[PDB]
Amino acid sequence: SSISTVDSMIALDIDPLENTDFRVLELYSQKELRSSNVFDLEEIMREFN
Amino acid sequence: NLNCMVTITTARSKYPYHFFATSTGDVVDISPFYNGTNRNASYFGENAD
Ligand SMILES: *[C@@H]1O[C@H](CO)[C@@H](O[C@@H]2O[C@H](CO)[C@@H](O[C@@H]3O[C@H](CO)[C@@H](O)[C@H](O)[C@@H]3O)[C@H](O)[C@H]2NC(C)=O)[C@H](O)[C@H]1NC(C)=O
Ligand SMILES: *[C@@H]1O[C@H](CO)[C@@H](O[C@@H]2O[C@H](CO)[C@@H](O)[C@H](O)[C@H]2NC(C)=O)[C@H](O)[C@H]1NC(C)=O
Repeated sequence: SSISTVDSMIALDIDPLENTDFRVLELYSQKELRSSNVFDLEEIMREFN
Repeated sequence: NLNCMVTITTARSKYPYHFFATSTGDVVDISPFYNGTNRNASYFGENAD
C-alpha cells in the first residue's frame, strides 16, 4: 500500500573475524648465519687437507 | 723403519653429496655415489690421473 512500516529491528551485525595466513618470517638466511662466523671449520679443514 | 697401515674410518657427506669428509679431515671433492658412468649427475673434481 502507501503506509509506512515501523522499523523496530535493532541491528546486531557483527562482521566475522577474517582469516589470517601467518607468514613464516625469515630474519637471517642460512647464508648469513653461516657467514656470521669468523672461523669456518670447513675452510680450515680444506686448508689442512 | 717402514710400516704399512690400513685404517678404516667413517666419512660423512651432505646433500647434494658433491664431496665427502672422513673423520681425519680428508676432504675429497668426489661424490660418494659417482660410479664412473654418471659424471653428469654427480660431482668429481679431484685429480684425474
Ligand atoms: C651408475 O649410477 C647411475 C645413476 O647415478 C645409474 O644410472 C641409472 O641406473 C638405474 C639402474 O639400472 C636405471 O634405472 C633403470 O631405469 C629403467 C627405466 O628408465 C628401468 O628399465 C629399470 O628397471 C631401471 O630402474 C636408471 O634409469 C639410470 N639412470 C638414472 C639417471 O638414474 C647407472 O646405471 C650406474 N652404473 C653402474 C655401472 O652401476
Ligand atoms: C646432466 O644434468 C643436467 C642437470 O644436472 C641436466 O640438465 C637438465 O636437463 C633437463 C632435461 O633436458 C632440463 O629439464 C633441466 O632443466 C636441466 N637442468 C639443468 C640444471 O640444466 C642434463 O639433462 C643432464 N644430461 C644428461 C642426463 O645427459
